Amino acid sequence: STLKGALSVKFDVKCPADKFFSAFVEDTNRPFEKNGKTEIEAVDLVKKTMTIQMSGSEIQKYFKTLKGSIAVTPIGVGDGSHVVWTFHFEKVHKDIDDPHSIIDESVKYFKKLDEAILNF
Amino acid sequence: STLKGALSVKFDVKCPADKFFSAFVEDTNRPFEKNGKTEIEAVDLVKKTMTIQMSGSEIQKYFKTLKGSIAVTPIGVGDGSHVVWTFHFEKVHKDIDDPHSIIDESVKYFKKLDEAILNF
Repeated sequence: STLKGALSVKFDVKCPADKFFSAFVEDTNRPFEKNGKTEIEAVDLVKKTMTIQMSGSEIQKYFKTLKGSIAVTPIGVGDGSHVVWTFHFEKVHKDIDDPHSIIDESVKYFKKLDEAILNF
Repeated sequence: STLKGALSVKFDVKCPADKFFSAFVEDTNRPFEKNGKTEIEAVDLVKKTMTIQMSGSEIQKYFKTLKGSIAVTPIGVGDGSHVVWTFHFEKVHKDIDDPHSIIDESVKYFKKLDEAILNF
């Protein structure tokens, strides 16, 4: 297919994994755009994994289907967490860019989430 | 009402709160009895609160409605957690005892949950 693909980023956060992952799961109660909808397709609160389907009038200008999967794992003990965040997508048509901009924005979102819960 | 009431216990566990609460939410995927059904009525992954309705052949010999509510709160900074566990119920008839045996069993369940996941 020229339309289906995925893009994934791995980066580290200061927060312990269970706290970071729970905070994220809870924050998905807020749609990511005005007209948006987020549906949990898979979730494991012990493995700290989740896949969500995201939709909305804006995101669908670019992707017929957008899913996001997270996996959060402890680095050590009081050392913070590794985060893997993956977009799985089908583009509207083949000249849509891979979601580099949006995934960089997802990283910023996650880093702000980390700072929010670390300092609260 | 002669049938409606609640019974609540507060006790401490050694697990940190997010890890403990998440392990519990995840464990509700297993029914609590062979013919049991658990439904999540409310859940907050940041406040570490949840209400579940429990039904099944056994339960409904005693209660028309049995719900259970947890709140998990940090004691300090690695010092473990306070757990409040409440049964809200309507008895099948006025002569049914308040769920003392049942709740003491919940407490045992929760302390074994604590040891299981602390040591993993």
